[PDB]
Amino acid sequence: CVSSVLPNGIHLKLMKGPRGVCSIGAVFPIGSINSPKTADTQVTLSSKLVESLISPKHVFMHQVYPFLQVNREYSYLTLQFLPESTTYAIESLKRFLDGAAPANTTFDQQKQLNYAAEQLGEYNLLEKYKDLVCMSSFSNKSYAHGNYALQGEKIDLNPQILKEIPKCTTLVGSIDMYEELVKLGGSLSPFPKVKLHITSNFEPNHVNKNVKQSSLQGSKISMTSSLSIMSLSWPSCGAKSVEAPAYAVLSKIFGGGSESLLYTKVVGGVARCHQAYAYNNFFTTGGRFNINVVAEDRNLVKAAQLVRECIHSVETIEDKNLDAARGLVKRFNEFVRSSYLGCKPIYSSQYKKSIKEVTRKAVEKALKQTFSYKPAVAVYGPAVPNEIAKVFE
Amino acid sequence: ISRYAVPQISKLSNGVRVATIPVIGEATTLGYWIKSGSMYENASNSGVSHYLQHVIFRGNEKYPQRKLEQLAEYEGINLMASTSRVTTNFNATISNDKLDVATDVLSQLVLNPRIKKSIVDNERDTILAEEYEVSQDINEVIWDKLHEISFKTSIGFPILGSHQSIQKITTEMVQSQHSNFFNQDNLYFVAVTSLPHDVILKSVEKATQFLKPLASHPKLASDNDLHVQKFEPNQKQYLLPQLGDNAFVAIGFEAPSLDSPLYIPSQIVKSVIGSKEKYSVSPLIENTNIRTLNSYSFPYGNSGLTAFFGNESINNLNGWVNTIFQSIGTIFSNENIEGSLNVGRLCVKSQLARGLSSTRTIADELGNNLLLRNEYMSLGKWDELLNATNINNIKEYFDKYILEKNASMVIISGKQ
Ligand SMILES: [Zn+2]
Repeated sequence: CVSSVLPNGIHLKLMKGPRGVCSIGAVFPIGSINSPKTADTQVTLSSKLVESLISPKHVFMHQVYPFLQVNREYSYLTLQFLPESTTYAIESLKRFLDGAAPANTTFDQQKQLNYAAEQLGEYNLLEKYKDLVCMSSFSNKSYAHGNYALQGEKIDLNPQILKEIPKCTTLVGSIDMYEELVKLGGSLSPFPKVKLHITSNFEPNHVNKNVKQSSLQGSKISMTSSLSIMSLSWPSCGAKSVEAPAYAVLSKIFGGGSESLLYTKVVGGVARCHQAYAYNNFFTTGGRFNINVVAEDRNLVKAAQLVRECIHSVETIEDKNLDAARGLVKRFNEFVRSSYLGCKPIYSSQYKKSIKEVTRKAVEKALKQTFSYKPAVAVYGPAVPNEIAKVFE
Repeated sequence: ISRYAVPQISKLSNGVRVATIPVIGEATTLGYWIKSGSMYENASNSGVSHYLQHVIFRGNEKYPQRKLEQLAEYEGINLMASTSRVTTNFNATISNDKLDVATDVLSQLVLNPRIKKSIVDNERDTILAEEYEVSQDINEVIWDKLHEISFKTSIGFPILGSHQSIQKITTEMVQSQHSNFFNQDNLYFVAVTSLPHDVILKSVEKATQFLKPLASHPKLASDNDLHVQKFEPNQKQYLLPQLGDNAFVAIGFEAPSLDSPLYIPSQIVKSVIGSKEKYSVSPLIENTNIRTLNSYSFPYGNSGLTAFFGNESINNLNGWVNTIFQSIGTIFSNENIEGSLNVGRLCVKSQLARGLSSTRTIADELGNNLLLRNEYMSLGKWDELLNATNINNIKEYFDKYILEKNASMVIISGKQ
């Protein structure tokens, strides 16, 4: 990494590493929560992105790999290309940061793709976990806005957020794109806006996203489309915390698989249960440690009991286990993800130092403070959420 | 990460060839590349190459399944393997200090297995499950159907084997495949690494101390001429009503062998049609609203298959087929041939450049290059060949392979 600040106040962050593939992008604190409803932000930025590239033909002809990632509190755009495409990439990034609303016709196309997201394979289990965690574990009801519209619901263009991107953009890129970015940021207006971004407080709500899944998802006849998903959320820490390595470790102890304690006691434990995973999700100022279970609707309560059984188990944990966890823990996309969050990249030498350096103190501490809370409970399916909640007392 | 020239190959007195290519970085990818896969099978042992790959991974004497698990968990040795129609590899990606354990385990598993009925029978279910999983990706299914109707020869077998085959594979069959395909003379050990050649060489020598040299060299079972492939265009339609209002479609042509002068042109043409992604579609495609598109082109001994596929709504299927045929046609037009070539060439260079930043990708390419080529082709000479490729080379590929040729076609429909 190489930080700079421009003449006009614009932050610029460069990825060190070899030449070959060129990288440019923009990261900025506008996410799904900055629009009145689900998908509003997503479709707005998608529209803007597709206009900025002129056409899919131009994208193709220059061999440019664009990536747009819209999160709850923040979003990023990345472009990857070979040096002979620099002009088109830079110009396309420039158009994206120009404040101009995309034409309605484009919005209507993007709306169509959005409504078809599950069918097209853009709305997988990872995406559903995030949605479930965000509609359940926040005091603020804005976090419930995801990126993928329900079949019954409106999606509107948010032209205000387009005006705001240039006013809060940090630029990102590979080291060899220094000159080109300095000039691009040079063209943005002085000086970047400064808002206070506080991640909303933990609340253990109980919710259902009770919705039919498509049979076909991408090219797969989904083996999970008839099962339910249960998400259990507890508060953890922000990416910048000194406890964040401890929590990464704690997630791997729990672990999980399809067909580690979540594998052995939860996937092994309930028959007709596809998979069970524990993840740690960081936000601007907070975290959510979450455990997810794909099982038959009727099996969710039993599954919860095995997770409670699983939490219990972590106090009396061996060093063989505690070392395995330390062990077990588009690289530009990680550079950008971890550039906003202000932390150390998952691939960096410093990050894996931290992982070696987690005590058993740190882990049991993290366990104690996290599981002290009543979990938030979300269901993709018709399962009564308070029933699963009862399991936790 | 690779400085765009040339590998270094040494042969141990036990006949194991050690090919390394230099790279900058903390990372090292290493393992065994074996010319073993479903092309070299027949009706009676179909599936056996893939089956063997599993058995090998299920541990041997010096490393049972248990010590392999420990090696993942505590010592940072992660074992990867795979079987294509044409080749097989077992590999690990490691930090340089783990070199000796890695070369030891790998040599031991690949070159020294313990193939017993109990491991064989115990593996059957795993392979059955994998076959079910794979059958629920319709892209895999349609890929396979398209091969099946195009090749009466061994390429038309699925890699995993038909359901009945997976069920009938005996320990004798697994043994035999190992005995016939896993010999020093049918494989290479590969290393993409900063470590010097000699350090890898010496490590592999330590690792292969148990291995006795070959007395003789019976003609390799993997020999291309023992498995002549025959493409015949065929058209077949399937039901899958669980797909609902969707169909999958694939269209195939014979493609050139790896060494044909027309191979590179074939790669350029396929690339210029390419794949439709979220934000990119070929200038050649007229209806950019098509739901999806993939293009692949592979060499198989004397033959090969170029294939285009995707899925659309039932209403949109027939349109999809017209779009794909138009797009190919468009390339041959003199108004277009020159732009098609340049954009296709750019595509190929761009695919290259991406592969040259992952040691895993360098490894696979080096392994396959060594096993499947007449003579090793440099990333260097390859670039020259691409660049020297002209409008007439494209015209000629069209002439031998496309114009007036029947394509194979498979449709898998939800309602039809
Ligand atoms: Zn397999």
